[PDB]
Amino acid sequence: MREIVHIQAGQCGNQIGAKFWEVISDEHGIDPTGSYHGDSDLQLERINVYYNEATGNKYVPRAILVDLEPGTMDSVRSGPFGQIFRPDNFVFGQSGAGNNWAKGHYTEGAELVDSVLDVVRKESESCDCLQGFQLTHSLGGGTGSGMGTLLISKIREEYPDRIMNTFSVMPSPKVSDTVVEPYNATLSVHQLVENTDETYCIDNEALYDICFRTLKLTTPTYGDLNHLVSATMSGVTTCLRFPGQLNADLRKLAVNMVPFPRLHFFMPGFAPLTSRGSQQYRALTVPELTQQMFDSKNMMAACDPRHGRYLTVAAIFRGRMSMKEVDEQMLNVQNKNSSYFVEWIPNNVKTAVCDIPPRGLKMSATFIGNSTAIQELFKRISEQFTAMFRRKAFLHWYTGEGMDEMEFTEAESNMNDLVSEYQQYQDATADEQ
Amino acid sequence: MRECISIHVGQAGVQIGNACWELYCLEHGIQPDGQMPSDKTIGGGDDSFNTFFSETGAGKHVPRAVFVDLEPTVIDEVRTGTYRQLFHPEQLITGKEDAANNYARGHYTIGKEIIDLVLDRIRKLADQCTGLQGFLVFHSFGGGTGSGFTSLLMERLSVDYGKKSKLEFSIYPAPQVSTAVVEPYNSILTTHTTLEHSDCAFMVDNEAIYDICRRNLDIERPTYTNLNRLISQIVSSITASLRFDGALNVDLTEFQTNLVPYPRIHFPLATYAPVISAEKAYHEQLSVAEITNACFEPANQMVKCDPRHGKYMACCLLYRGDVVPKDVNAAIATIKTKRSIQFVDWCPTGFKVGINYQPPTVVPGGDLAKVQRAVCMLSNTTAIAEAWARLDHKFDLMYAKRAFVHWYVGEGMEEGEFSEAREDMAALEKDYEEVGVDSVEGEGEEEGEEY
Amino acid sequence: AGASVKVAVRVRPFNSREMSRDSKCIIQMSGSTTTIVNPKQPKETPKSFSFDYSYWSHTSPEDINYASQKQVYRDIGEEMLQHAFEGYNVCIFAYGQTGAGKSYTMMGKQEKDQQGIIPQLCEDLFSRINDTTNDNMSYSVEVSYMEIYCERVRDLLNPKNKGNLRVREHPLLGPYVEDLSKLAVTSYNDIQDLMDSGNKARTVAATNMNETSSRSHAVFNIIFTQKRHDAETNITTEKVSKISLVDLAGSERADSTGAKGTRLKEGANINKSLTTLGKVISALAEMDSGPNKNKKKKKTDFIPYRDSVLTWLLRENLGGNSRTAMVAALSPADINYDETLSTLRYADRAKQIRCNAVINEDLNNKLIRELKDEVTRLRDLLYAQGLG
Ligand SMILES: CC(=O)O[C@H]1C(=O)[C@@]2(C)[C@H]([C@H](OC(=O)c3ccccc3)[C@]3(O)C[C@H](OC(=O)[C@H](O)[C@@H](NC(=O)c4ccccc4)c4ccccc4)C(C)=C1C3(C)C)[C@]1(OC(C)=O)CO[C@@H]1C[C@@H]2O
Ligand SMILES: Nc1nc2c(ncn2[C@@H]2O[C@H](COP(=O)(O)OP(=O)(O)OP(=O)(O)O)[C@@H](O)[C@H]2O)c(=O)[nH]1
Ligand SMILES: Nc1ncnc2c1ncn2[C@@H]1O[C@H](COP(=O)(O)OP(=O)(O)NP(=O)(O)O)[C@@H](O)[C@H]1O
Ligand SMILES: Nc1nc2c(ncn2[C@@H]2O[C@H](COP(=O)(O)OP(=O)(O)O)[C@@H](O)[C@H]2O)c(=O)[nH]1
Ligand SMILES: [Mg+2]
Repeated sequence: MREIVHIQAGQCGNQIGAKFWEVISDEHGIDPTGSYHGDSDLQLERINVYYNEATGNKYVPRAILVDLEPGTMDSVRSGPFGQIFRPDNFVFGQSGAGNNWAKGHYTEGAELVDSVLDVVRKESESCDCLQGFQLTHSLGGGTGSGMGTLLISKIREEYPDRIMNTFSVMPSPKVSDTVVEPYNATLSVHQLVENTDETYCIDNEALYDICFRTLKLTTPTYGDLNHLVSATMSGVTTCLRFPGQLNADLRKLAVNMVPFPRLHFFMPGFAPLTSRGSQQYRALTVPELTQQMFDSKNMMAACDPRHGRYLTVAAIFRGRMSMKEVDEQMLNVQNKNSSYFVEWIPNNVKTAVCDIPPRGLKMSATFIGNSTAIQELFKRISEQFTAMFRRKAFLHWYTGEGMDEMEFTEAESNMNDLVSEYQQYQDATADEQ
Repeated sequence: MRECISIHVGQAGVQIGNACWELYCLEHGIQPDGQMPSDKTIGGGDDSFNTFFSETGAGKHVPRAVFVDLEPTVIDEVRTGTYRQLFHPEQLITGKEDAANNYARGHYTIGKEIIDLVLDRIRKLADQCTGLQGFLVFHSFGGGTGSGFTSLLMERLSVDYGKKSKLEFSIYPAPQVSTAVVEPYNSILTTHTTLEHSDCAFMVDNEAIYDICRRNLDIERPTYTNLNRLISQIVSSITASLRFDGALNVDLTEFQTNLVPYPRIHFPLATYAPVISAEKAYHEQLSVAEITNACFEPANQMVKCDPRHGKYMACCLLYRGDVVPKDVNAAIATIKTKRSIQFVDWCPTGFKVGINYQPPTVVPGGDLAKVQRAVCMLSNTTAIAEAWARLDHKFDLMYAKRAFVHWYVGEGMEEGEFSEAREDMAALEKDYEEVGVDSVEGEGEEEGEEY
Repeated sequence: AGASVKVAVRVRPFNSREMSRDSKCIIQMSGSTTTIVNPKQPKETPKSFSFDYSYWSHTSPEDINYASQKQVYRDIGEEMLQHAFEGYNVCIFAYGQTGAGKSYTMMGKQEKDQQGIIPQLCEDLFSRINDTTNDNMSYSVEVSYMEIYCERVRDLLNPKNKGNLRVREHPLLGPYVEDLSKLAVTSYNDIQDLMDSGNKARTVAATNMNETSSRSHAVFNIIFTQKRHDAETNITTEKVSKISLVDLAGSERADSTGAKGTRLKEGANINKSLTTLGKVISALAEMDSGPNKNKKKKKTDFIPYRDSVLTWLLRENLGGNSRTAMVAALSPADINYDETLSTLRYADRAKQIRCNAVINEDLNNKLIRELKDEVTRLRDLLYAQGLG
């Protein structure tokens, strides 16, 4: 029996986790009080993937909420699904990291990490067959990025053979809510590239673009962003819980999509997405889902895939459908856009189909893409990093907590090396003289 | 007592087994619950045949099946499905992770600790069986448990049993269509085991079945259910000889004798002639000549390969229904008079013929039309190498840069296994190329009378 | 300049257990080619490989084409010591499964008539210097010894609590390890004593093959530095080079060693590290190829160095203006045939040159062919001259 332990660090991680748990509770028909009031029998067939059982037929999610600021904890508990979580799992401190990775990783988080790992170990020892972990957080922030990377390192030390997943919100080109985003993001990438099996790559820019141009929302808020992230986060693990014609475990995705150990940064996406009034003008078919999945504007990483080539992609479909349509459509996508796919992989489209659609839809699909174009994102951060590091713009706050410049140099070098392992396998090969 | 054991490994094997066992239950009149109202209504009979089903004192009939898979979900569907009472409670499910499209994981790491339990039941069935005829192993290339676990199981079965025939039904990767990136690695890796240990391997390709469904059956959007039903019909036609009476009955040993000229060329293609919808069932005669001609058409082959690019080493036709030997003889002669069908000069006979009286049955809710006659053809030819050649090409394109190798070597394998598998496949292709060559140009030395 | 690879494969004699048993030899070698026959398939057709050096130490008292220890040293170690004195890094990799001959190759025996690579290298290093020691030529030698186990670094010499050391990247000096004990040495005896103390601390495991097998790659780093006094008031460091001596663990298969738990984890990590290292060394040789072939290409490409800690720490020695050599040990016993073949498949790396077809016509048929050709030639001569 596969099952996953969920962790959420920082304000962004906590918000996305709250929306995710609301979505999953609705999918499985779990009341906010924890009781079950669903209809289908299949909902309980794999409830253990995300929940533990209590005495009174109540189901407690396997969540571990961590943050150094009690305000987000109070906001989460005073909410629609605040009471669902175990109170003992609300581990937190005071005197937040203050948008400082050094405080989050070396000074303030170093004390709370013991309690966090204690709760994680308690949840892990009761597992039947632990598959992997899922950490939701943001890299450009403070306590979130630092404590997330520290927990990743500790858990990978303790559980080397388990899959690790991280859904990270990075900085963006234009929208930037914090001054010191480059340093934090750089150190976070330095940790993540070394200590993670799969990383999913999202930024606020692409979510806003999706909300405005596709969903046509006049005044989007963080709820809608977290809703989209929850949709893809549920789609990625849909195959663990419900049956299907062709199953897809997390390990299957890891094996198919990671050609080499260091290239495990993915661009997610979700389909269908329509703006209410247009819903009656569209026909829901497999070609439409494929067209919207491979559309560049639907990508959630704000990296144009047309400025690069796909090393691998995965399509997790949900709903009743014909396998011939899926195979033909993916083959057509590979053949038509021949120049946008790496050529030394004969077929670079993993496909899986689950027979249970979402609650309110006849069909749905989740797209994942490992492509070179992601380099661009790293390059942007690198530029900003050097622009702040040549003059030592905001470095004294970091060095005051015990860090040194050599760590910054290491992180910059590691990102530069990663950017290359993506170009190497890009530009079409050629001859010489 | 012509009794065989059906083993199903992997998701593809399990779904194929579901379709097949539906077909056998319909054929023999056994209901899902496992009982047999036919005997109660009539009074008795041998319809509860020992070939697939074992009878107990309470009148219940249990199949001689062994379902195996690492994912709980695929067979947890079966335990909660229509046929929950048909099978034994034991279903041999590892409550652990899947092989993850990894031959090494399915063979070395997780394939252990289950191979014992599986082999123990494969015994409690063999010991219960008497006069065992053979094993029918269902799986699929390109999968983790469908490649590694099947390899380990075939190795252990060869070590233990040895002389019993082990027929293999498997799904090969298609030329264009695929549903995983690491299919070539698994398929090439398992080639050694399916070459050394299996006695005869019947191979199918999903693209060919999709084409047959689209063209002949007028199903614009097929699914795995229809392909599984077609494969089930193939297996039913194969095994119908040792269940029902017939003018000419063909056992498995005769399949091995006729379709295997040499030990390493035991890879015959298969096909089913009267694949036709109910609407097109009319306006057609479906005579013996028509089905015999349709068997040899390149379009109707179940593997995407052209027989016209190679020579036929051997052929075996199994007819079901109202068939009399005059028409099969005439059809064989008519086929022999055609130029496009080339036969190796060293096999002048080139045909095995079997006839059975029991006509094919129709699955309720299916798509095949009810017919009076049918034929299943097996064809050992040299065209199959072409398909293998395509697969070989893909492997090099993924092995030149050692992509996806760290996953395999992290579970127990080394690059030497990859090199050995590639060399073995190249040797097999060379053997297929050599055997298809004509006999020595007439060694007409023109010796003049006495030396 | 770049860095080329010298691949040498050597075969050892029998031991007491093999001599007592009636096992047959299976490795034939000639020139730069090594042929192996399957004991189980007498007609399997022999499999051949080709390397840069092919050493026949199978017959101990041999006098024709005998691969003496000093001969191998003159082939590899002397050239590497000369390159090191020039001020460029040199790396020596050892490979071979347990019972192959790695330890003999890297250490030698105590009678000092058949010495390993390291003793001869140390003796020549100390001698060459003691001679060049003038008034403006100061020399300094230091030694470090570490182990890599499950991608974690450990100090062998230090008796402290064997924790995991951290790996850092100095911007100019490249990768290095923090809190790694570094000691100076004065003679080969001190080096041998330090090596013995370190080897006693190595992580060793018992397998189905042998009760003592290496579970962790090891690195014995020799750092050599030269200070020059020119015709001036200043004494300046001329150059600093490194002689790296590594004991790469051997590859394996789960079938050969069916141990579960920790043993399988160690084997998986060793296989991953060896695959990565093979990738790096072959890719680094790819440079040679391409470069020499055309004459210029620039694009440094990207040689994967961060995929494993072993290749990361050995980055400076492997790449740049340096040299690397690879010595693989072979077992002659028939019973170990597959393992020997595996070593050959690992020894085929770092170039993958073409060994071509290997076959010999029957000697009787050779004589028949030669006699028929001679008869034809002599008959033609006699008929042309009119005497036949
Ligand atoms: C009733 C009906 O037919 O209308 C649809 C609808 O109009 C559309 C536009 C819905 C609608 O979604 C949105 O408007 C939306 C806004 C911001 C961010 C995300 C969504 C819908 O709200 C969303 C809602 O979706 C669901 O019910 C899914 O099960 C969804 N549910 C939740 O996320 C959820 C929300 C609140 C509380 C608990 C769960 C889901 C998706 C993936 C995985 C699990 C669940 C549906 C059917 C509709 C409305 C109501 C208008 C869409 O919803 C999704 C992502 O499934 C947006 O594009 C799709 C396609 C639909 O056509
Ligand atoms: N014809 C047919 N093929 C199937 C079916 N299900 C899966 N397959 C084939 O199986 C291949 C994938 O490998 P599988 O054997 O299914 O993998 P698995 O059995 O789940 O084993 P793991 O990969 O280790 O989980 C695909 O290429 C499919 O074509 C089916 O129901 N019918
Ligand atoms: N050229 C040689 N001449 C004589 N004996 C040799 C020679 N090469 C190796 N040996 C023998 O090899 C043995 C030592 O090496 P051996 O123990 O086989 O390697 P190993 O240590 O087991 N492999 P590893 O543990 O991975 O380093 C001794 O018995 C030596 O006599
Ligand atoms: N999607 C989403 N992103 C958020 C939300 N709140 C903050 N962020 C992002 O997170 C970044 C700030 O990180 P923060 O949460 O303060 O890190 P922390 O203080 O360590 O927990 C900003 O750049 C925002 O883009 C939210 O509700 N939804
Ligand atoms: Mg499976």
